[PDB]
Amino acid sequence: QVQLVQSGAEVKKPGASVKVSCKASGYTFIAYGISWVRQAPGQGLEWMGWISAHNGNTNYAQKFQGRVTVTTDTTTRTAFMELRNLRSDDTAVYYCARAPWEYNYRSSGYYDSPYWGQGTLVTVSSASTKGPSVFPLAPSGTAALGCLVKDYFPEPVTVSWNSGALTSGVHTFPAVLQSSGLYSLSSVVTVPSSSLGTQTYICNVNHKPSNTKVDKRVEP
Amino acid sequence: IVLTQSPGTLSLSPGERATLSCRASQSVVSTYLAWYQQKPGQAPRLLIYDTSTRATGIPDRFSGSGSGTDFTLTISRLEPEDFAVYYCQHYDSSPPWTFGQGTKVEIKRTVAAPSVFIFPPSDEQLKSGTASVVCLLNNFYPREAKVQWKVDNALQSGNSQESVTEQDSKDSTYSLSSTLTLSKADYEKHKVYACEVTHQGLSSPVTKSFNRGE
Amino acid sequence: CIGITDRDFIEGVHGGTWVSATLEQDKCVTVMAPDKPSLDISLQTVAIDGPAEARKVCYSAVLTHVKINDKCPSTGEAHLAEENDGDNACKRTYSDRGWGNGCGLFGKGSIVACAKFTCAKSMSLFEVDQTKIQYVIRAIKTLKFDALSGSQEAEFTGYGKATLECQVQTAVDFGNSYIAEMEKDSWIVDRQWAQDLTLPWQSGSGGIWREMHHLVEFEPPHAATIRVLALGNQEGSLKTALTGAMRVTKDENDNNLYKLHGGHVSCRVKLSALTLKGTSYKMCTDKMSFVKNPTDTGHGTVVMQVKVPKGAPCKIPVIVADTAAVNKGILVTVNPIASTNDDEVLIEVNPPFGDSYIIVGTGDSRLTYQWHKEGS
Repeated sequence: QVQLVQSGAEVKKPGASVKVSCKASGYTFIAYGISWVRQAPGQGLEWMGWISAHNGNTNYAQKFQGRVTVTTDTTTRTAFMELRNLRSDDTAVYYCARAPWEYNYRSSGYYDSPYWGQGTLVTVSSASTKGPSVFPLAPSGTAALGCLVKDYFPEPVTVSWNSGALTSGVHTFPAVLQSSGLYSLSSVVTVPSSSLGTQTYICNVNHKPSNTKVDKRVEP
Repeated sequence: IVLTQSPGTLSLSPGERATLSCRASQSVVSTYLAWYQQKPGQAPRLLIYDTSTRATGIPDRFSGSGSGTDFTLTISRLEPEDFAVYYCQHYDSSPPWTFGQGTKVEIKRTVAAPSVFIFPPSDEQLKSGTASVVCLLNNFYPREAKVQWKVDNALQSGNSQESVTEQDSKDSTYSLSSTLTLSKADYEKHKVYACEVTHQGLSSPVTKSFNRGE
Repeated sequence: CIGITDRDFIEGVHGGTWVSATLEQDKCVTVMAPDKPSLDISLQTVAIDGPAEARKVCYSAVLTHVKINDKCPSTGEAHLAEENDGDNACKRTYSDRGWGNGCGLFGKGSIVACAKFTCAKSMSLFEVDQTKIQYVIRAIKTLKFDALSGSQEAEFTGYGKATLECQVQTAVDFGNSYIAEMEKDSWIVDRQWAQDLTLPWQSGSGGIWREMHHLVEFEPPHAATIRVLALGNQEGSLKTALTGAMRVTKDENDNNLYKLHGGHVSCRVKLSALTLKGTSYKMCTDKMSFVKNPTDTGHGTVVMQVKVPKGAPCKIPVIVADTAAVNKGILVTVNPIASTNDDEVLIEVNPPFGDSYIIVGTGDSRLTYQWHKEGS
């Protein structure tokens, strides 16, 4: 088919540089300049820069003028993006998109479907890998209990309850970034009062980057 | 060239008719408006190029339109798949792509108040040197709710971070868990902790309070 | 109005009296008999009702949605699904390729471009049904007529029942001409001139915009790209090419799609056995001046208007000589007499080719005019 192949995951400390590839395949890459869009977590989309292949002149957003630099490789069939000194809010997912080549209301593909590549998950923060610190949230009408997966880096983490025996009322919350740069989330379950002192509840935390597997039991 | 996408949060039940508006600056012969659908955790799937011509493999119910400065994405019969955030992009005779400010379509149901729960910091955690209080809201609707931490009848703002889960696949409900991160020395220096909860389905703002280790 | 002469009617032994007179627009002809009221026959309009649209010539195109396919030299020929669509016009030139733009070997590389054709402003070509031409006589009683219905009857108080056997002779021979309608203006153009036009045309049944390339040309292709030369509205070339053509006023009173124009009518009135009267007119040899100078109508005839302040009841001697008095100036105007004093009387003249001399007057106070005619 027709698709764009991007680069893999990259982790850089603030102030460093990031070069994301975008290998076009399936169409005539000489036309159809490739534009770049990003997505901060939670925040919407915004366009960073744009490049062409024929008539290689480029254009950049006013906010990102002094940082980004986009290059092309005609023989290798690839489109690049170099991002300069990295701030904290620059953590996002970066996309390359097919686009017209001149933007003059009729040249070639001004009315053609813009294809999109895969994700480029750029996570910039000072700290390094850390295992999760699991802490319980003991209960005290309908009983509620959970575990606090605290101080872990990076995502993801799989919080399974009772080794996979609980799927009712289990609201595993999305993670948040603290002021120290380490995520922490909560995974709680709403259980009836009769099942407190009779059954046994265990939260099974599995962290793949550190290969740390924690199984904490919640006692009232 | 500014864009204006309305409405922001849409609450429609399956089977009804949807209508979005991406109000553009100027609609001329050279005006490109690509619509999008973004599910939480996935890349946007291209929906309609130009203004009204469906993309590759997009179902028949999706259709765009253009009249004046305002454009319209219309979904005839909503389906459980079609509940996500929708976007619109604009570029005309100039490189920059101006994107929309979002339009989430959620399932509508009867307003249900949350069941507020508060969890004290585990006594094991305080031996490390940090204290995190968890205030949990469970199975409520609509999403719009405010949680204010009250430490000894004092409004604390600047150390709490919230996280709301996506809508349920069974009863279409949300949840919220506010986390108050405090150092050990500053934690035990106070006495009573609570979280004020204000929701649409509450006749009186509920507050779950607990004293220092009692 | 205007009185008739002796030989304009004939009263027989039994039956009735017939009047054969020609009536052009806005020119009356009266019938007076002693001990009976005078008549007043007015030809209101000679128009057409809802002409048929033959085709639709486009003269302002909007080209968008340009898509390309690029094939390297000696790797086949590029194809697009828009070459078969009726919305797009396509062109096939070649773009020079090589190791730089990523193609295998050198040579002229194939490239095909297509652009959507959206006609914004288009002039339409109407054709007249010569038998369905309307012409109205307001003798007050209202009478409508067709070329098919040359006889319609109406009884008047004083003359009995009257039958009017009429006949219409056109002025432009619609058998070879069209009626072009622009945005607001209209024209009468030749059929072959409108079919020998270098502009796209939409068919009668609806069809498609056939022969689009008259308005769509692309820039020479670069490596893999095309720019579209948007040839703008050729209205500047049409309204200039339509300068020397006859106009047709759309309508004032009747309805829409009811196109009025001048012409010629011949009628015969079947009145009862009556002793009618004849009135003669002398010649106009007095002072006279031009109100509207002799101007062209488009179909060769020149139209002039004159004012006769002295000795009004006469016909004006219009002579078109080769100066001498021998004229080869074939006259179109019938009944060129003056209704009242200080009035204007229309005079339509068909001069020959080359250079002629209009002669209005005799001896003193001659209104002369030259009119070069190179009709082709």
